[PDB]
Amino acid sequence: AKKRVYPKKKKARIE
Amino acid sequence: GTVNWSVEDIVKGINSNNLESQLQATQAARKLLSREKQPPIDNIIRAGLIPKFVSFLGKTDCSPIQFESAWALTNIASGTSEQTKAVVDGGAIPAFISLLASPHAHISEQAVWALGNIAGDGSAFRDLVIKHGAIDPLLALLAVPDLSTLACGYLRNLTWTLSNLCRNKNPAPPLDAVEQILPTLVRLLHHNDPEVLADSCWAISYLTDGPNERIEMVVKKGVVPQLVKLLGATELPIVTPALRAIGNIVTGTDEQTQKVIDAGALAVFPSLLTNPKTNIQKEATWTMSNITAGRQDQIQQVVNHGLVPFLVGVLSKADFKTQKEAAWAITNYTSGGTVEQIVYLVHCGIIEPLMNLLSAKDTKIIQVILDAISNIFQAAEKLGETEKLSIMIEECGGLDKIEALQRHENESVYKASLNLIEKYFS
Repeated sequence: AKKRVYPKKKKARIE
Repeated sequence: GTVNWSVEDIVKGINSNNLESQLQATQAARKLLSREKQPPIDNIIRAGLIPKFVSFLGKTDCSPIQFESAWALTNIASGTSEQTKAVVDGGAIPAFISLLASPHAHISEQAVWALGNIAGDGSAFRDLVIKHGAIDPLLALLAVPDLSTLACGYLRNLTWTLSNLCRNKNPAPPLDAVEQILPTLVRLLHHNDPEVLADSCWAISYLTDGPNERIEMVVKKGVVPQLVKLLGATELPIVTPALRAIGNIVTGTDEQTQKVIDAGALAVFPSLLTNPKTNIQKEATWTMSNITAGRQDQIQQVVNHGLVPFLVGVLSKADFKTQKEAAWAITNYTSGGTVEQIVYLVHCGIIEPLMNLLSAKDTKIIQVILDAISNIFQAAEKLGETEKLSIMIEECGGLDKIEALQRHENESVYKASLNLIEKYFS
Protein backbone atom coordinates (compact mmCIF):
# COMPACT_ATOMS: atom_id res chain seq x y z
CA ALA A 1 0.00 0.00 0.00
CA LYS A 2 2.82 2.38 -0.97
CA LYS A 3 2.56 4.85 -3.84
CA ARG A 4 5.34 5.40 -6.38
CA VAL A 5 6.21 7.66 -9.32
CA TYR A 6 7.03 13.83 -24.36
CA PRO A 7 6.32 16.91 -26.49
CA LYS A 8 8.96 19.02 -28.18
CA LYS A 9 10.99 21.11 -25.75
CA LYS A 10 12.22 23.38 -28.58
CA LYS A 11 10.80 24.10 -32.03
CA ALA A 12 12.32 25.65 -35.14
CA ARG A 13 10.09 27.52 -37.58
CA ILE A 14 10.83 25.76 -40.87
CA GLU A 15 9.56 26.31 -44.41
CA GLY B 1 16.05 36.92 -53.99
CA THR B 2 17.70 35.96 -50.70
CA VAL B 3 18.27 32.21 -51.13
CA ASN B 4 21.58 30.36 -50.70
CA TRP B 5 23.43 33.31 -49.18
CA SER B 6 26.87 32.92 -47.64
CA VAL B 7 27.49 33.81 -44.00
CA GLU B 8 30.13 36.25 -45.25
CA ASP B 9 27.53 38.00 -47.41
CA ILE B 10 25.09 38.09 -44.49
CA VAL B 11 27.71 39.68 -42.25
CA LYS B 12 28.62 42.19 -44.96
CA GLY B 13 24.98 43.19 -45.36
CA ILE B 14 24.39 43.44 -41.62
CA ASN B 15 27.53 45.54 -41.07
CA SER B 16 26.29 48.09 -43.62
CA ASN B 17 24.63 51.28 -42.38
CA ASN B 18 21.75 50.63 -44.81
CA LEU B 19 18.61 49.49 -42.99
CA GLU B 20 17.30 47.89 -46.19
CA SER B 21 20.53 46.00 -46.85
CA GLN B 22 20.45 44.91 -43.21
CA LEU B 23 16.88 43.66 -43.67
CA GLN B 24 17.85 41.74 -46.80
CA ALA B 25 20.79 40.12 -45.00
CA THR B 26 18.63 39.26 -41.99
CA GLN B 27 16.03 37.73 -44.28
CA ALA B 28 18.70 35.67 -45.94
CA ALA B 29 19.95 34.50 -42.54
CA ARG B 30 16.39 33.52 -41.60
CA LYS B 31 15.96 31.54 -44.82
CA LEU B 32 19.30 29.84 -44.31
CA LEU B 33 18.29 28.86 -40.78
CA SER B 34 14.87 27.68 -42.06
CA ARG B 35 16.26 24.61 -43.86
CA GLU B 36 15.64 21.17 -42.40
CA LYS B 37 19.15 19.93 -43.24
CA GLN B 38 21.94 21.32 -41.07
CA PRO B 39 21.10 24.97 -40.35
CA PRO B 40 24.44 26.80 -39.88
CA ILE B 41 23.50 27.95 -36.38
CA ASP B 42 27.07 27.68 -35.10
CA ASN B 43 28.44 29.67 -38.04
CA ILE B 44 25.88 32.43 -37.50
CA ILE B 45 26.67 32.58 -33.78
CA ARG B 46 30.43 32.67 -34.37
CA ALA B 47 29.96 35.60 -36.76
CA GLY B 48 28.63 37.60 -33.80
CA LEU B 49 25.24 38.27 -35.39
CA ILE B 50 23.03 37.56 -32.35
CA PRO B 51 23.59 41.08 -30.89
CA LYS B 52 22.67 42.60 -34.25
CA PHE B 53 19.46 40.55 -34.47
CA VAL B 54 18.57 41.51 -30.89
CA SER B 55 19.10 45.18 -31.75
CA PHE B 56 16.95 44.78 -34.87
CA LEU B 57 14.17 43.28 -32.73
CA GLY B 58 13.68 46.79 -31.32
CA LYS B 59 13.32 48.69 -34.62
CA THR B 60 9.61 49.38 -34.27
CA ASP B 61 9.86 51.71 -37.27
CA CYS B 62 10.75 48.67 -39.46
CA SER B 63 8.55 45.72 -38.53
CA PRO B 64 9.85 43.50 -41.39
CA ILE B 65 13.35 43.39 -39.90
CA GLN B 66 11.77 42.84 -36.48
CA PHE B 67 9.97 39.75 -37.79
CA GLU B 68 13.02 38.44 -39.65
CA SER B 69 15.32 38.83 -36.64
CA ALA B 70 12.69 37.23 -34.40
CA TRP B 71 12.46 34.23 -36.75
CA ALA B 72 16.24 33.88 -36.96
CA LEU B 73 16.68 34.09 -33.18
CA THR B 74 13.81 31.63 -32.69
CA ASN B 75 15.52 29.09 -34.93
CA ILE B 76 18.88 29.66 -33.22
CA ALA B 77 17.38 29.28 -29.73
CA SER B 78 15.70 26.04 -30.86
CA GLY B 79 19.06 24.23 -30.84
CA THR B 80 21.44 23.05 -28.16
CA SER B 81 21.62 24.61 -24.72
CA GLU B 82 24.76 26.44 -25.86
CA GLN B 83 22.93 28.10 -28.76
CA THR B 84 19.92 29.05 -26.63
CA LYS B 85 22.38 30.50 -24.11
CA ALA B 86 24.01 32.44 -26.94
CA VAL B 87 20.62 33.90 -27.84
CA VAL B 88 19.86 34.76 -24.21
CA ASP B 89 23.28 36.35 -23.64
CA GLY B 90 22.50 38.93 -26.32
CA GLY B 91 19.66 40.33 -24.23
CA ALA B 92 16.93 38.76 -26.36
CA ILE B 93 14.53 37.95 -23.49
CA PRO B 94 13.57 41.57 -22.74
CA ALA B 95 13.39 42.37 -26.46
CA PHE B 96 11.00 39.47 -27.11
CA ILE B 97 8.91 40.39 -24.08
CA SER B 98 8.67 43.92 -25.47
CA LEU B 99 7.68 42.65 -28.92
CA LEU B 100 4.95 40.53 -27.33
CA ALA B 101 2.96 43.79 -27.38
CA SER B 102 3.61 44.45 -31.08
CA PRO B 103 0.61 45.57 -33.19
CA HIS B 104 1.50 42.87 -35.75
CA ALA B 105 0.18 39.43 -34.83
CA HIS B 106 2.87 37.59 -36.80
CA ILE B 107 5.59 39.36 -34.78
CA SER B 108 4.04 38.79 -31.36
CA GLU B 109 3.59 35.14 -32.35
CA GLN B 110 7.30 34.89 -33.20
CA ALA B 111 8.16 36.50 -29.87
CA VAL B 112 5.97 33.90 -28.15
CA TRP B 113 7.75 31.14 -30.07
CA ALA B 114 11.22 32.42 -29.17
CA LEU B 115 10.35 32.82 -25.50
CA GLY B 116 8.89 29.32 -25.55
CA ASN B 117 12.12 27.87 -26.92
CA ILE B 118 14.14 29.76 -24.31
CA ALA B 119 11.90 28.60 -21.46
CA GLY B 120 11.89 25.04 -22.77
CA ASP B 121 15.68 24.93 -22.61
CA GLY B 122 15.41 24.35 -18.87
CA SER B 123 14.29 25.59 -15.48
CA ALA B 124 17.03 28.24 -15.29
CA PHE B 125 16.06 30.07 -18.48
CA ARG B 126 12.40 29.41 -17.65
CA ASP B 127 12.69 31.20 -14.31
CA LEU B 128 14.69 33.95 -16.02
CA VAL B 129 11.95 34.49 -18.61
CA ILE B 130 9.43 34.58 -15.76
CA LYS B 131 11.62 37.11 -13.94
CA HIS B 132 11.63 39.46 -16.95
CA GLY B 133 7.83 39.56 -16.74
CA ALA B 134 6.65 37.48 -19.69
CA ILE B 135 3.64 35.83 -18.03
CA ASP B 136 1.68 39.09 -17.86
CA PRO B 137 1.83 39.97 -21.59
CA LEU B 138 1.60 36.31 -22.63
CA LEU B 139 -1.67 35.90 -20.73
CA ALA B 140 -2.90 39.33 -21.84
CA LEU B 141 -2.57 38.05 -25.40
CA LEU B 142 -5.25 35.48 -24.45
CA ALA B 143 -7.65 37.88 -22.67
CA VAL B 144 -10.46 37.51 -25.21
CA PRO B 145 -14.15 36.64 -24.70
CA ASP B 146 -13.99 33.59 -27.00
CA LEU B 147 -10.70 31.84 -27.71
CA SER B 148 -11.99 30.76 -31.13
CA THR B 149 -11.63 34.30 -32.52
CA LEU B 150 -7.82 33.98 -32.45
CA ALA B 151 -5.73 32.36 -35.17
CA CYS B 152 -5.32 28.62 -34.72
CA GLY B 153 -1.53 28.66 -34.99
CA TYR B 154 -1.32 31.74 -32.76
CA LEU B 155 -3.27 30.02 -29.98
CA ARG B 156 -1.29 26.80 -30.44
CA ASN B 157 2.02 28.63 -30.08
CA LEU B 158 0.77 30.52 -27.02
CA THR B 159 -0.39 27.28 -25.39
CA TRP B 160 2.92 25.57 -26.17
CA THR B 161 4.95 28.44 -24.71
CA LEU B 162 2.79 28.41 -21.57
CA SER B 163 3.29 24.65 -21.24
CA ASN B 164 7.05 25.17 -21.51
CA LEU B 165 6.77 27.83 -18.80
CA CYS B 166 5.03 25.15 -16.72
CA ARG B 167 7.44 22.28 -17.41
CA ASN B 168 10.69 21.02 -15.87
CA LYS B 169 11.45 20.51 -12.17
CA ASN B 170 14.48 20.86 -9.87
CA PRO B 171 13.15 23.39 -9.26
CA ALA B 172 9.48 23.45 -10.25
CA PRO B 173 8.00 26.71 -11.61
CA PRO B 174 7.45 29.49 -9.06
CA LEU B 175 4.30 28.75 -7.07
CA ASP B 176 2.96 32.27 -7.62
CA ALA B 177 3.68 31.95 -11.35
CA VAL B 178 1.72 28.69 -11.46
CA GLU B 179 -1.16 30.33 -9.58
CA GLN B 180 -1.08 33.15 -12.14
CA ILE B 181 -1.07 30.80 -15.13
CA LEU B 182 -3.51 28.10 -14.01
CA PRO B 183 -6.82 29.85 -14.89
CA THR B 184 -5.70 30.36 -18.48
CA LEU B 185 -4.70 26.69 -18.69
CA VAL B 186 -8.15 25.71 -17.45
CA ARG B 187 -9.69 27.88 -20.17
CA LEU B 188 -7.40 26.35 -22.81
CA LEU B 189 -8.13 22.83 -21.54
CA HIS B 190 -11.80 23.49 -22.34
CA HIS B 191 -10.86 24.55 -25.87
CA ASN B 192 -11.65 22.38 -28.90
CA ASP B 193 -8.43 22.42 -30.96
CA PRO B 194 -6.77 18.99 -30.55
CA GLU B 195 -3.19 20.31 -30.50
CA VAL B 196 -4.05 23.06 -28.00
CA LEU B 197 -5.78 20.44 -25.85
CA ALA B 198 -2.72 18.18 -26.00
CA ASP B 199 -0.39 21.02 -25.00
CA SER B 200 -2.70 22.07 -22.15
CA CYS B 201 -2.87 18.49 -20.86
CA TRP B 202 0.93 18.31 -21.04
CA ALA B 203 1.20 21.52 -19.03
CA ILE B 204 -1.19 20.15 -16.40
CA SER B 205 0.79 16.90 -16.24
CA TYR B 206 3.92 18.99 -15.69
CA LEU B 207 2.28 20.88 -12.84
CA THR B 208 0.91 17.72 -11.20
CA ASP B 209 4.34 16.01 -11.17
CA GLY B 210 5.66 16.97 -7.76
CA PRO B 211 4.80 17.33 -4.07
CA ASN B 212 1.17 17.08 -3.04
CA GLU B 213 0.98 20.87 -2.74
CA ARG B 214 1.11 21.20 -6.53
CA ILE B 215 -1.41 18.40 -7.04
CA GLU B 216 -3.71 20.25 -4.63
CA MET B 217 -3.16 23.52 -6.51
CA VAL B 218 -4.29 21.81 -9.70
CA VAL B 219 -7.20 19.85 -8.20
CA LYS B 220 -8.65 22.86 -6.36
CA LYS B 221 -9.36 24.38 -9.79
CA GLY B 222 -11.72 21.49 -10.55
CA VAL B 223 -10.07 20.34 -13.78
CA VAL B 224 -10.14 16.63 -12.88
CA PRO B 225 -13.51 16.03 -14.63
CA GLN B 226 -12.21 17.68 -17.80
CA LEU B 227 -9.04 15.61 -17.49
CA VAL B 228 -11.12 12.42 -17.36
CA LYS B 229 -13.17 13.62 -20.34
CA LEU B 230 -9.96 14.11 -22.32
CA LEU B 231 -8.81 10.71 -21.05
CA GLY B 232 -11.78 9.38 -22.99
CA ALA B 233 -10.74 11.34 -26.06
CA THR B 234 -10.13 9.63 -29.39
CA GLU B 235 -6.82 11.30 -30.28
CA LEU B 236 -3.78 9.60 -28.74
CA PRO B 237 -1.89 12.95 -28.58
CA ILE B 238 -4.61 14.09 -26.15
CA VAL B 239 -5.13 10.83 -24.25
CA THR B 240 -1.43 10.41 -23.45
CA PRO B 241 -0.95 13.70 -21.52
CA ALA B 242 -4.37 13.36 -19.87
CA LEU B 243 -3.43 9.90 -18.60
CA ARG B 244 -0.07 11.23 -17.41
CA ALA B 245 -1.86 14.00 -15.49
CA ILE B 246 -4.32 11.55 -13.92
CA GLY B 247 -1.43 9.29 -12.92
CA ASN B 248 0.46 12.18 -11.36
CA ILE B 249 -2.67 13.21 -9.46
CA VAL B 250 -3.27 9.72 -8.07
CA THR B 251 0.32 9.56 -6.81
CA GLY B 252 -0.72 12.10 -4.16
CA THR B 253 -2.98 11.69 -1.14
CA ASP B 254 -5.93 9.32 -0.93
CA GLU B 255 -8.24 12.34 -0.95
CA GLN B 256 -6.95 13.55 -4.32
CA THR B 257 -7.13 9.99 -5.64
CA GLN B 258 -10.74 9.93 -4.43
CA LYS B 259 -11.41 13.18 -6.27
CA VAL B 260 -10.06 11.45 -9.39
CA ILE B 261 -12.24 8.38 -8.81
CA ASP B 262 -15.38 10.47 -8.31
CA ALA B 263 -14.80 11.98 -11.76
CA GLY B 264 -15.27 8.51 -13.26
CA ALA B 265 -11.73 7.82 -14.45
CA LEU B 266 -11.91 4.10 -13.66
CA ALA B 267 -14.79 3.64 -16.13
CA VAL B 268 -12.29 4.48 -18.90
CA PHE B 269 -9.61 1.99 -17.86
CA PRO B 270 -11.19 -1.10 -19.48
CA SER B 271 -9.97 0.32 -22.80
CA LEU B 272 -6.80 1.98 -21.50
CA LEU B 273 -5.57 -1.31 -20.02
CA THR B 274 -6.11 -2.90 -23.46
CA ASN B 275 -5.03 0.14 -25.49
CA PRO B 276 -2.96 -0.69 -28.61
CA LYS B 277 -0.21 1.78 -27.65
CA THR B 278 2.11 -0.02 -25.24
CA ASN B 279 3.01 3.27 -23.56
CA ILE B 280 -0.68 3.89 -22.84
CA GLN B 281 -1.04 0.42 -21.32
CA LYS B 282 2.05 0.94 -19.15
CA GLU B 283 0.90 4.37 -17.96
CA ALA B 284 -2.60 3.07 -17.21
CA THR B 285 -1.27 0.09 -15.26
CA TRP B 286 0.97 2.47 -13.30
CA THR B 287 -2.06 4.62 -12.48
CA MET B 288 -4.01 1.51 -11.46
CA SER B 289 -1.15 0.41 -9.19
CA ASN B 290 -1.09 3.84 -7.55
CA ILE B 291 -4.86 3.60 -7.08
CA THR B 292 -4.71 0.12 -5.52
CA ALA B 293 -2.22 1.47 -2.95
CA GLY B 294 -4.98 3.59 -1.39
CA ARG B 295 -7.83 3.01 1.03
CA GLN B 296 -10.02 -0.10 0.97
CA ASP B 297 -13.10 1.69 -0.39
CA GLN B 298 -10.98 2.70 -3.39
CA ILE B 299 -9.88 -0.90 -3.92
CA GLN B 300 -13.57 -1.84 -3.77
CA GLN B 301 -14.29 0.84 -6.38
CA VAL B 302 -11.61 -0.72 -8.58
CA VAL B 303 -13.25 -4.11 -8.06
CA ASN B 304 -16.77 -2.87 -8.86
CA HIS B 305 -15.62 -1.39 -12.17
CA GLY B 306 -14.44 -4.88 -13.15
CA LEU B 307 -10.79 -3.90 -13.52
CA VAL B 308 -9.32 -6.86 -11.60
CA PRO B 309 -9.87 -9.09 -14.67
CA PHE B 310 -8.13 -6.45 -16.77
CA LEU B 311 -5.18 -6.41 -14.36
CA VAL B 312 -5.04 -10.21 -14.59
CA GLY B 313 -5.03 -9.97 -18.38
CA VAL B 314 -2.31 -7.31 -18.43
CA LEU B 315 -0.19 -9.45 -16.10
CA SER B 316 -0.77 -12.47 -18.35
CA LYS B 317 0.22 -10.81 -21.64
CA ALA B 318 1.70 -7.34 -22.16
CA ASP B 319 5.02 -5.54 -22.45
CA PHE B 320 7.34 -6.40 -19.58
CA LYS B 321 7.15 -2.87 -18.17
CA THR B 322 3.35 -3.03 -18.17
CA GLN B 323 3.62 -6.41 -16.46
CA LYS B 324 5.88 -4.89 -13.79
CA GLU B 325 3.39 -2.08 -13.19
CA ALA B 326 0.68 -4.75 -12.93
CA ALA B 327 2.76 -6.72 -10.41
CA TRP B 328 3.15 -3.54 -8.36
CA ALA B 329 -0.62 -3.00 -8.56
CA ILE B 330 -1.31 -6.56 -7.39
CA THR B 331 1.16 -6.22 -4.52
CA ASN B 332 -0.46 -2.98 -3.35
CA TYR B 333 -3.89 -4.61 -3.70
CA THR B 334 -2.87 -7.56 -1.53
CA SER B 335 -1.08 -5.33 0.99
CA GLY B 336 -4.04 -3.02 1.58
CA GLY B 337 -6.95 -5.19 0.49
CA THR B 338 -9.69 -6.86 2.46
CA VAL B 339 -9.51 -10.63 3.02
CA GLU B 340 -12.63 -10.83 0.85
CA GLN B 341 -10.86 -8.68 -1.74
CA ILE B 342 -7.75 -10.87 -1.82
CA VAL B 343 -10.07 -13.88 -2.17
CA TYR B 344 -11.85 -12.24 -5.11
CA LEU B 345 -8.52 -11.37 -6.74
CA VAL B 346 -7.33 -14.96 -6.46
CA HIS B 347 -10.67 -16.18 -7.83
CA CYS B 348 -10.11 -13.99 -10.90
CA GLY B 349 -7.11 -16.15 -11.82
CA ILE B 350 -4.09 -14.10 -10.80
CA ILE B 351 -2.05 -16.92 -9.22
CA GLU B 352 -1.09 -18.66 -12.45
CA PRO B 353 0.20 -15.55 -14.30
CA LEU B 354 1.78 -14.19 -11.12
CA MET B 355 3.86 -17.35 -10.90
CA ASN B 356 4.43 -17.26 -14.69
CA LEU B 357 6.28 -13.97 -14.26
CA LEU B 358 8.52 -15.61 -11.63
CA SER B 359 10.73 -16.67 -14.56
CA ALA B 360 11.48 -12.98 -15.22
CA LYS B 361 15.13 -11.89 -15.27
CA ASP B 362 14.57 -8.75 -13.17
CA THR B 363 15.21 -8.98 -9.44
CA LYS B 364 12.82 -6.18 -8.50
CA ILE B 365 9.77 -7.75 -10.11
CA ILE B 366 10.57 -11.10 -8.48
CA GLN B 367 10.76 -9.33 -5.12
CA VAL B 368 7.38 -7.71 -5.80
CA ILE B 369 5.85 -11.04 -6.88
CA LEU B 370 7.05 -12.76 -3.71
CA ASP B 371 5.89 -9.86 -1.54
CA ALA B 372 2.40 -10.20 -3.06
CA ILE B 373 2.59 -13.97 -2.51
CA SER B 374 3.38 -13.32 1.15
CA ASN B 375 0.38 -10.99 1.43
CA ILE B 376 -1.93 -13.55 -0.18
CA PHE B 377 -0.63 -16.35 2.05
CA GLN B 378 -1.25 -14.17 5.10
CA ALA B 379 -4.82 -13.62 3.92
CA ALA B 380 -5.20 -17.38 3.45
CA GLU B 381 -3.84 -18.06 6.94
CA LYS B 382 -6.40 -15.60 8.28
CA LEU B 383 -9.20 -17.34 6.36
CA GLY B 384 -7.86 -20.83 7.10
CA GLU B 385 -7.27 -21.93 3.50
CA THR B 386 -3.47 -21.79 3.38
CA GLU B 387 -3.37 -25.40 2.18
CA LYS B 388 -5.70 -24.51 -0.70
CA LEU B 389 -3.34 -21.79 -1.95
CA SER B 390 -0.37 -24.09 -1.39
CA ILE B 391 -1.96 -26.72 -3.64
CA MET B 392 -2.83 -23.99 -6.16
CA ILE B 393 0.69 -22.56 -6.42
CA GLU B 394 2.07 -26.10 -6.60
CA GLU B 395 -0.32 -27.22 -9.35
CA CYS B 396 0.35 -24.40 -11.82
CA GLY B 397 4.09 -25.09 -11.71
CA GLY B 398 5.02 -22.03 -9.68
CA LEU B 399 6.45 -23.71 -6.60
CA ASP B 400 9.00 -25.24 -8.94
CA LYS B 401 10.06 -21.66 -9.69
CA ILE B 402 10.05 -20.78 -5.99
CA GLU B 403 12.27 -23.76 -5.17
CA ALA B 404 14.57 -22.61 -7.99
CA LEU B 405 14.68 -19.03 -6.69
CA GLN B 406 15.51 -20.46 -3.25
CA ARG B 407 19.09 -20.35 -4.58
CA HIS B 408 18.86 -16.83 -6.02
CA GLU B 409 21.68 -14.28 -6.15
CA ASN B 410 19.81 -11.45 -4.42
CA GLU B 411 19.42 -12.01 -0.69
CA SER B 412 15.94 -10.47 -0.38
CA VAL B 413 14.30 -12.84 -2.87
CA TYR B 414 16.42 -15.64 -1.38
CA LYS B 415 15.02 -15.08 2.11
CA ALA B 416 11.47 -14.46 0.90
CA SER B 417 11.23 -17.66 -1.14
CA LEU B 418 12.98 -19.61 1.56
CA ASN B 419 10.48 -18.42 4.17
CA LEU B 420 7.61 -19.27 1.83
CA ILE B 421 8.89 -22.78 1.08
CA GLU B 422 9.60 -23.43 4.76
CA LYS B 423 6.35 -22.06 6.20
CA TYR B 424 3.95 -23.44 3.58
CA PHE B 425 5.60 -26.58 2.14
CA SER B 426 7.16 -28.70 4.88
